[PDB]
Amino acid sequence: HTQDIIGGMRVDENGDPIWQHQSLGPDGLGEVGMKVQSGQIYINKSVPTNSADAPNPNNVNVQTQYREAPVIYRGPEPSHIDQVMMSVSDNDQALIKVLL
Amino acid sequence: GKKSSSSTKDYLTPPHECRLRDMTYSAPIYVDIEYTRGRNIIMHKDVEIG
Amino acid sequence: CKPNFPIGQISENFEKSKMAKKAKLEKRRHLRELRMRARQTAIQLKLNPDGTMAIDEETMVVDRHKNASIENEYKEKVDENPFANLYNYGSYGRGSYTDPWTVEEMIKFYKALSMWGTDFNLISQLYPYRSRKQVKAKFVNEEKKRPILIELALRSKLPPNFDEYCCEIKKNIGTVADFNEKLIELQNEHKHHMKEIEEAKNTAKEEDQTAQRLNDAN
Amino acid sequence: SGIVPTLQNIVATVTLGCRLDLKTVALHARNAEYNPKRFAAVIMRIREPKTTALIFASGKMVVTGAKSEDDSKLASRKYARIIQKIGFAAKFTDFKIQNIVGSCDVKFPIRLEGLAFSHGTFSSYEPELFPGLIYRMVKPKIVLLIFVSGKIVLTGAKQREEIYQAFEAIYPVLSEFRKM
Amino acid sequence: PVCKNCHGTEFERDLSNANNDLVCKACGVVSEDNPIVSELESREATLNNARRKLRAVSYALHIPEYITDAAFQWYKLALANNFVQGRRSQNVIASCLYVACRKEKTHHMLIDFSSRLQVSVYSIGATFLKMVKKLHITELPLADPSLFIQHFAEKLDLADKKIKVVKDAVKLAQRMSKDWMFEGRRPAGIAGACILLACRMNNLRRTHTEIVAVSHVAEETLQQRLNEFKNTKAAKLSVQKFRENDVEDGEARPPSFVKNRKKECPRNLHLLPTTDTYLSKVSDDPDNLEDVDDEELNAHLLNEEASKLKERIWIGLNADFLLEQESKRLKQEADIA
Amino acid sequence: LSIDKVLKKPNRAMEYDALLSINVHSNNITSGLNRAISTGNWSLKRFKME
Ligand SMILES: [Zn+2]
Repeated sequence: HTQDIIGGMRVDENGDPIWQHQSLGPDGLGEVGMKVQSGQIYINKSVPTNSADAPNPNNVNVQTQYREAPVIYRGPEPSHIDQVMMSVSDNDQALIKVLL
Repeated sequence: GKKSSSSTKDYLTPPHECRLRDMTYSAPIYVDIEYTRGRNIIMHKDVEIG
Repeated sequence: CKPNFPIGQISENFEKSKMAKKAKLEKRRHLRELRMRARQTAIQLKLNPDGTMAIDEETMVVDRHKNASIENEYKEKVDENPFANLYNYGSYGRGSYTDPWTVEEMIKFYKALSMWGTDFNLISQLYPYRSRKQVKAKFVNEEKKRPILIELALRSKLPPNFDEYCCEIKKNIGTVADFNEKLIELQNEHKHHMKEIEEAKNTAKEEDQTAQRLNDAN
Repeated sequence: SGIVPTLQNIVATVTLGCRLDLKTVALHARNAEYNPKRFAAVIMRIREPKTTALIFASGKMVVTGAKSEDDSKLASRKYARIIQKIGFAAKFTDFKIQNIVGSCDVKFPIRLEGLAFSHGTFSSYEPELFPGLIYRMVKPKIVLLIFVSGKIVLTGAKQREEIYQAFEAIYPVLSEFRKM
Repeated sequence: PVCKNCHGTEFERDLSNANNDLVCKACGVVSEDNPIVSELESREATLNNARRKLRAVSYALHIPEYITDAAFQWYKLALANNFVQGRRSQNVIASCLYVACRKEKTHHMLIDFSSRLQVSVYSIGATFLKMVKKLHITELPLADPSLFIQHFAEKLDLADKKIKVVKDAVKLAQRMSKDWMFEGRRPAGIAGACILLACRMNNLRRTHTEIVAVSHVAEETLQQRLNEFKNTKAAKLSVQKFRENDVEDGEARPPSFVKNRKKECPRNLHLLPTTDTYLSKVSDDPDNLEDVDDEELNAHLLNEEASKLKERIWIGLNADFLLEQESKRLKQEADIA
Repeated sequence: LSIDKVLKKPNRAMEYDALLSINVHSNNITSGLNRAISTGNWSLKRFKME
C-alpha cells in the first residue's frame, strides 16, 4: 500500500529553478507552453524502495523512502510540449500522458 | 448490446473517450437461461457473460 | 410533507418493485397454513423368427435421464424477477418462527412440570411437532414473565390434584407394548441372526481352505 | 460516582477421582436429562440456589449459575449429596474457579470511535457483526466488552479480586471523551 | 563511488555525447567508461491452488488486481502461523481478502462475500475475528459510511443528474455524523437511510425495496431510522421545507440512554469486600459434606414405584443405544472379517 | 467442472443455486478475445492451427 508521487522543485540559493528544473510546474507535471532541451525532466516520478518486502502490520517507518526516477527528454533539437492530460485507466491507476 | 428490461438504446463510453485511456471499446453480451434451482425450474433474463 | 411515503414524481420502473412486494406477503401466508394443517428397469429380450432368444442391445444400457426428465417437465414454471431474490443478514441461518403458546397448552405444561422436576426429554414428544430447543427456552423466558407461578411447582413434592390419570395413560396408549421387555426380546433376535451369519462365515471359510488344498495337491 | 459492580455468574469445577456410571445416577433422579446422541453427560437443574450442576462421563463435575462466591460453595456439596445416595466415593479436593463475570451501569453516553482511533494500537472493534466494542487490558490479561448505553460488562477473570482494580483502571480512559 | 584522487562521492552521468560515462564534478577523472547494459513441492503446490482461488473471487467481485496480489501476502504469512489447518479453505480466503479490502478502503462490504458461497454472514465474520486476534493486526481503518453513497448511485438507475443526488446526500451524511444516530449501529444501515431521504426529496424512485436490493438490509429496520431522525432535534425544520444549508450541532441524544431514562480522592484498596472472606465461610472438608445438609434436597430422590413407570417411557423414546449395540456387536464381527 | 465440485456434498443438495459462480468464469471470454486481437496469433483446438 505505497503509492507513486509527483513531488518536485528542489531549491538552491534563493532560487527554486535549477537548470534541470525550469519546466517542472507546481504540480510536478511539466507545465504546458514552454520549450525543452536535453536534460530538463518534465514528469517527476518517485517510486518507493520497499517494493518487494513483506507488509509488516504496523506504522513505524514510512516517511522518506522515495528514490528518484524522472523521465528525461533526449534528442538533437529543442522541442515544445503541446498538451498534458491525466486520467484513470480501467482498474483505478493514475495515468500520465503528455504530448511533445 | 441492449437489455430486454429497460429497452434503452445503449449505455456506453464513446470510442474517442476510450482510445486515450487504454481501454477496450466494448458492449456486454446478454443471454437468457432457464434451469432447475431446486423445488422447481425458473428462467432468468439478461445474464452478463462477457 | 412527512418523510414516509409521498407519491410525488416520475418514479421510473417502480412496477417490478410493486408486485414483488405483494408476492412476498403472499408467500409468508402460505407458510402459515403448513403450520395450521400440521397442528391437527431390468433387461429385456425378444424372440425373432431369424434369431430367436436374442436380447436387445439398447436395453442393455440405461439412459439415467429419461426418468428424471418426466418429473422435471411436470414442475411449475415461474419467471424470475431479479428483485424477488433479495437477501439480508437474516438469510441462510438456522432458526425459524415459533408458533406462540396457548393457555390450553399450559395445563399440559404446568402439570408436566408439576409431575417431574424439569425433564425436557419426554415433554418434547407431548407437543408432537415442537422440538427440544425452543421448549427449553420456554422454561427460560417464563422465569422473568411468571416467576411466582413457577415457584409453586417445586414446592409441590407430592402427587398433584388427581386429574393426570388420563394424561398418565394418554401417553401410554400410543403403541401399547411392554417396553421394559419389548426391547429385550428383539435384541436377542438380532444377535441370533448375527450368530447365524457368523456360522455362515466360518463354514464358508473351512470349505474354501479345503477346496484349494486339493488344488495345491494337483 | 461510587458505584458498585455486581457479579452475575461464576464457574467452578472440582476433580472427582471416582468413576461415574450414567445409568445408575440419571435414571433414578428428579432433574433427569440424558440424551446420549445429543450430549454425553447429565445436567442437574435446581433453582435454589438457582445454579446448575454439569457432570461428565469420566467423573468430573463443574458448577455454574451462582451470583455469590459462597453461593456456589454451599450447593457444590449439596450436588455431591446426590452422589452420596449411590455408593460412590465423591472425592472432591480443589474448588478451583476460573471465570467470574460482572456488569455495571455508569449511565452517561460516550463516544467510541475516538478511543478506537486513539487507543487503537491495542484494542479495536467492528460494528457490523456485533454492536459492542471489545476492550482488552493486558495488565491483568483481561477482556471486556463495552456499550454506547454506558453499561460495561467484565468477563474472563479467573480470580474474583482481579475484576476490581481493573474496573477503576478503565474509568480514566473512559471518561476521557466528554464529547466536547 | 569514491574518486581516486580527490575522493569525491558524487558522480554525474553525462549523456550528451553518446558516451554515457561516469565522472565527478570536482576534478574530472572518469570512473568507468564503456557501460555494460543487460539486454517443499507440496508447499509450492498448496499456494498455487490458493492463488487461483484468490484469482477466482476477485474476478466475480470486480476487485482491482492490486488488492489480489497484496492479499496473497496475508495468506502467505498466515499459512506459517498454522491457522489454515482444520478450517474451511473456501472460508479462510474470504476473510483474508476482506482485510486487504479495508486497508485499501474500498466500497466492498463483507456480506457480498457471504452471498455467492450461500452461507451465513455470521460464520464468515466469526473466523474474521478469530483471525485478526491471532496475527495481531493493530492498525486498521474505520469503515467510514461516506464511501458507500457514491457507489450506490450507479446501480440505482436514477436520472442523468446523478451528481446533485449525491452532493446533497453527503451534506446529509455529514449531518448524519455529528448527530448521534450511528455509533453502535450498522454502517450499511445508516448509509442506506441517508440516500433514502435525498432520493425522495427530488425523485420518487425510492420504493423501500430498490435500495434494499442494493444495500441488502431489510425493510422494517430502515423504517425506524427515519423515525429515529425525525424526533431528535430540529428535524421538523427539515421535514417539509428549508433548503439544506443549516450549520448547527443541536442536542446530543443517542437512544441507548433514552431507553435507560425510560427505565427510571479515588477509591482506596481495602474498602471492597474481598474473596478470601467467602472462601473461609464453609469449612473445606474434602471427604465430608454433612455440615451443609438440608431437608428438601435430602428428599431429592426418585419416586420408587414410578421408576419402572418412568424408564419404560425413557426406553420407549430411545433408540440411540439400540443401533449402538449391534454396531458394538459389529466391532467383534469385523475382527474375524 | 465447478458445478459437480459443489454438488458432491450431501447437505448441499436442496436449495443451492448455481448462478452465483458464473462471474468467475465470465471474463475468460473477454481476456481470450482481447489478447486474440492484441497479439496476432490464434491458438485454435478443433483444427490445431497456429
Ligand atoms: Zn574526483
